[PDB]
Amino acid sequence: TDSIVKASNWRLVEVGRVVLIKKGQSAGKLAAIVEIIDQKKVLIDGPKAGVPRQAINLGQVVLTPLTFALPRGARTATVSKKWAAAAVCEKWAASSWAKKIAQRERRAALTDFERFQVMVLRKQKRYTVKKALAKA
Amino acid sequence: SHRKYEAPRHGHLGFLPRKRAASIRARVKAFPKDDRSKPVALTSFLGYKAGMTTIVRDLDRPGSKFHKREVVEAVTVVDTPPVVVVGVVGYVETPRGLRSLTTVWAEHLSDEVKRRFYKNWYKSKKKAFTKYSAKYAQDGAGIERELARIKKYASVVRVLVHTQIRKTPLAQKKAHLAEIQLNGGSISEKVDWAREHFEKTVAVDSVFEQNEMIDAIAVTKGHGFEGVTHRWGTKKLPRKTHRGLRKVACIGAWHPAHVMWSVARAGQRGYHSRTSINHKIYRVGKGDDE
Amino acid sequence: VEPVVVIDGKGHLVGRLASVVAKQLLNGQKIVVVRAEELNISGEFFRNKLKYHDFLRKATAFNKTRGPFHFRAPSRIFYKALRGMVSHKTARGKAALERLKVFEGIPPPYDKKKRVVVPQALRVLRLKPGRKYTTLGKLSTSVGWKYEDVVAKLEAKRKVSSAEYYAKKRAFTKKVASANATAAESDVAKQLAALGY
Amino acid sequence: MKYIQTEQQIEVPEGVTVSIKSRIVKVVGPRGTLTKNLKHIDVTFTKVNNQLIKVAVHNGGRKHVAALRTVKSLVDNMITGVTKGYKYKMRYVYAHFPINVNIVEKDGAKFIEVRNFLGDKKIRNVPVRDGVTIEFSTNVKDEIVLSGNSVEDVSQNAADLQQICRVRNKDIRKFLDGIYVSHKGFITEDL
Amino acid sequence: AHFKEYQVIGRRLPTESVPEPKLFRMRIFASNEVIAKSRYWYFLQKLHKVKKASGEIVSINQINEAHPTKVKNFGVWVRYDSRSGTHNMYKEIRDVSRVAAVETLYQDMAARHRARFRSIHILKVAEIEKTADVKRQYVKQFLTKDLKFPLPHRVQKSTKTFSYKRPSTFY
RNA sequence: UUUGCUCCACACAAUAUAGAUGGAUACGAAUAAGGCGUCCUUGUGGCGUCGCUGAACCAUAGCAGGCUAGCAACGGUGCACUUGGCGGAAAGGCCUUGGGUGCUUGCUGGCGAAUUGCAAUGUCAUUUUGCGUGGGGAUAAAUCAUUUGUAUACGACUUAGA
RNA sequence: GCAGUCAAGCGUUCAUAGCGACAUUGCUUUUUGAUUCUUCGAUGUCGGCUCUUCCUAUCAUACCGAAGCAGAAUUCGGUAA
RNA sequence: AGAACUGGCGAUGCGGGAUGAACCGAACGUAGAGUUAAGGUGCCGGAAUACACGCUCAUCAGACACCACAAAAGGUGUUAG
Ligand SMILES: [Mg+2]
Ligand SMILES: [Mg+2]
Ligand SMILES: [Mg+2]
Ligand SMILES: [Mg+2]
Ligand SMILES: [Mg+2]
Ligand SMILES: [Mg+2]
Ligand SMILES: [Mg+2]
Ligand SMILES: [Mg+2]
Ligand SMILES: [Mg+2]
Ligand SMILES: [Mg+2]
Ligand SMILES: [Mg+2]
Ligand SMILES: [Mg+2]
Ligand SMILES: [Mg+2]
Ligand SMILES: [Mg+2]
Repeated sequence: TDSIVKASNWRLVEVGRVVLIKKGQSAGKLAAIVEIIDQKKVLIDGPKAGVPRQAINLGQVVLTPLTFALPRGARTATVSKKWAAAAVCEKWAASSWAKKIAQRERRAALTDFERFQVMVLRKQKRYTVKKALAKA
Repeated sequence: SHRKYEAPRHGHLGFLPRKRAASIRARVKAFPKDDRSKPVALTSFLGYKAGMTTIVRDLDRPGSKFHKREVVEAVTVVDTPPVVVVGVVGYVETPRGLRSLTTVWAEHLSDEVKRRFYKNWYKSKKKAFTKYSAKYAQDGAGIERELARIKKYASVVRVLVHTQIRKTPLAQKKAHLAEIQLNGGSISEKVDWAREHFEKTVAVDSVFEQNEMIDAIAVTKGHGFEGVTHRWGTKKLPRKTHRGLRKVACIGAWHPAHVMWSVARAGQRGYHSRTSINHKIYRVGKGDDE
Repeated sequence: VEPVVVIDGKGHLVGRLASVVAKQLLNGQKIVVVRAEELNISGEFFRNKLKYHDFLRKATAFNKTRGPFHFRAPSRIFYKALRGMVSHKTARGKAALERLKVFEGIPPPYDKKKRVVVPQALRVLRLKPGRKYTTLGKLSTSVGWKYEDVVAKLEAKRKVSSAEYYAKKRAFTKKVASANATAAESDVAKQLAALGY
Repeated sequence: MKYIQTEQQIEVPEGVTVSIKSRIVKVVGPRGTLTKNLKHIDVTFTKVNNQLIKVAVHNGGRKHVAALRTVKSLVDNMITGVTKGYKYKMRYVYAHFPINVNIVEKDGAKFIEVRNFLGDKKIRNVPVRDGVTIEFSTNVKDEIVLSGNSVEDVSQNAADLQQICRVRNKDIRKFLDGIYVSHKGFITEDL
Repeated sequence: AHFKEYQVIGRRLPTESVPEPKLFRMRIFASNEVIAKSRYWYFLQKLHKVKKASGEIVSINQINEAHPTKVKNFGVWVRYDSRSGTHNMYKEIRDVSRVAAVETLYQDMAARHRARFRSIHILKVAEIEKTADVKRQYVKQFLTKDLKFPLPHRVQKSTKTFSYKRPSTFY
């Protein structure tokens, strides 16, 4: 038989790692790690979302599971080209993290008539679901 | 400034307060540890102190200079008529300690034990355990389910017993009732033993045997209000002491500005509960025996 | 938001939990705390044992029965830490304190209720990895609490019953998830998804 | 200085299976099985190619990276203890009174009994931990051999036997009596 | 505070004996222009025979970082005063601008040597343009090829006092 | 001791409130790791997926929630019962069988609401007690005084007395 | 009064087993001074006797480390009230 | 114990230093609203369990001027030179 060691791998910080900016002027946009400055801060660039190239503390961002290929210290035009080629915007939008964020925004943007409508629709769907929970 | 000459403290600070005991029957604060391999047995017994006498016995101490020689010894005699089992109680263990869960009594209680539940027995309708006896005399319904509750729960089982005070020469007629722990077998075996022994008597030779070390738990003889000289054993003050000499001269320093709890003072002497250990049984005598 | 909030004290730092709880009780929330024997104090066990012996030597010199009372149970240790943070000698403080109950284990009123945690007092979120910490049940047993084993046995029985409950709850949850997954992709579900639900 | 990454390597021989969930390490070899809890030390393990295991620490200080090499040594001690085993030889040293060492059975608990140490009437008993076997070696005078898979158990049992024979109220530079561990090695040495 | 770098150019006051004095220039890290001019006069009084009353300031200009989004390695030479003496130190800081490098320098000096702003002199700060001229390990470890590291034990900050599940520190 | 005591139902009063105003919505353990799903050779297993907070989930429309008609399903829920269990840590609660009865906003109709006048908590909760009905249930002790001396300054204690 | 640091020397030989000069840093408030803040419309003033409690800078007793510790005896030190 | 200049207490409350004649802030008619000083914002207790870079683990930690003390000498503890 063979040795079994639980890998337990998680979300490295490196050049090309996509981060979601947690707070500040951007606050909710995606940027790409361009260079590592030290243990606590990195140089990022978010040119497709309008995030300027900047040095930022890693406590201000969340590392995402997405990674694409960048050379270290690449400039903004290069970051834009590699970002669009790797197509990480819709790769981000397909994840349930981004879906949860969009769902939260939609629920907050609902109106009073719309909340009434979701009540009525939820009652109808509940009737169907509880009817179906009597055959199994 | 320091005490000029050292002397040990007068009296023991662990037997405090020197107050009267709450009851005349001293409490058994601890029972022997159980192991569930020996048969079911009572861990204690009740009796009445009758008096003292002397014995002569040949000493067997290999190395003493009174080895194989007669010694006279003081002994005390405890009159122990056989005790009557009326009741069992179970105890569950809680994060706040042991808690009694229920008590199951025997069907018939004697007059001498039911005099214990009265302050004025001569003017009474004697209504005690009448509805409990009515709870009996079915098939088993109200008694067997409470015994089953004791089986299902109740990590500790104790048996309620009472003395046969009418068999003693005392003028009391009101029996003493106590809880005695059982230390053999499982919980079901303990409660089966108790049920089988309701309304039945247990003799002292079923519990104790010869050459056995036992403990005596009792309330000591009372002496009322006592001065410090005999209550604590302090030194008598010299003869030319104004305002009395059976006292403690200095009951504390200036600071702290309070009399201390450790200073000897006048108060009640005797009628304290005590547990004296390691008393060897020299004879388990039989009453039906010249 | 709730009438009574039940806090599982396991993994919580004593002082940070006590500060949060004192502020809640003064603001008017009823709080019950369970499993006080699993509370944590930062620092080594020997350090906290020495601290308790330092507390234990302080007593009224002329009469020990009126001195500071040294309570040994983990619930009462937490209660001492919390009464220090409440102005307990006023009527307001007394009312704020009687809005509180602290237990070892989870007793049967609260074993069927929802337990929450306080993240600003959680050990795994507050202490640096590597820092040593003390368990309150062990400290209480070393200083004289007599009921560590009976609480552990009762907790084991409770955990067995709770696992039996949770298996049934998980099976029912998977049936409900199957039912509304089959009842998805309908016109009502698509309308709800458009509206954000 | 906060070294950002340090790592050590554990080599796994052919008959050896290492299973590491969270930080509970189990090693299975020809001589048996061994287990160890390492939840106190805060490292990460990674299997490379079924014969190599890296153990690493990220953003560690001086004490943390010291503990990393300690955990590597502990794990490969477990591996070599389940392959080759461990064997500690102790010798009896006495001037006048011969030390009598035997194995007795109190409640079937396998004790080592030491009598006549410096001519005293006290009988010293040291218990035997499980997994430790004791043989009194022939063709070498006054030699006891403790063997096992756990080096910690074998060395602690040998240390207990050494510490039970300490001389009191005497100059120990002159009264050199005791039972002293003289060799530490493996059961399958020079394999 | 948040530092800005200024060039300050000053001179002695012109006399009839000597018109056109020699125009000394300094580079000062300071929070504002008032502090920048004060520090200019402090250092010029350490160097030449002049003071504020006998001199004047002909120019003060903020110097911006030329490439404020390029990661640089800076060597910093510092003079500072301990409780017992005066010492020279060489440190090196990986950062994106000179002003950020001197800010973390002042933070590091206060943290490690309890040295306050009044006790520190910045001798010079200079870009180390070539690697392997970087000589400190605490910055040299960030210059290896294809550097990547994780961030274990994420502590997620809650907005509510009560949470309804045990948190996770996965990342 | 002139019909007293207790319990149950509602009838009316008084009494207050440390502070209802949709729901305290139940695994355990780890955190340098887990949850859920699925598969197998059932393991410290393989594969997939989730987290990045409860900003959730459930509930939620109708005179403070009325009166009626129908369609579609045989569901959901309240109430008084009823069957079988389980729960002793402070169990006093949790689950389940069967029938009855009410409602249903799952869907479509008909009638009503005003005038509290442009807001006024606009009164809907639960705690204790008393007094009446009508329907069950059960028929004691303690103290003083006398007495004892295993007790005792006095109280208190411990005994006895149809 | 009690405790340190340095180490020229003593200790046959060897600074530091045990000591330790010339210096120098402290602690304590059980000495005695210095001061005069409190009490002169009064806080009973020496010592002993009695009794309680506290401190530790430990004389004995418990377990230990060191020696110019062979044994015996002793000396230095630690945890210890 | 005794001088010099100034500012204070005495003769003075108020906010702060827990507490206090003298320190810090600020001097006072009776009220309302706003902003602050000195000092603070885990809870007692009004106010960020704010943000940021480091340092420290103490079997006597440390925690804020006056101020309610600690030194010489040491330590491959750890940190930076
Ligand atoms: Mg004296
Ligand atoms: Mg003395
Ligand atoms: Mg006289
Ligand atoms: Mg005087
Ligand atoms: Mg005077
Ligand atoms: Mg006077
Ligand atoms: Mg007077
Ligand atoms: Mg006086
Ligand atoms: Mg007087
Ligand atoms: Mg000492
Ligand atoms: Mg005057
Ligand atoms: Mg003033
Ligand atoms: Mg506040
Ligand atoms: Mg150092």
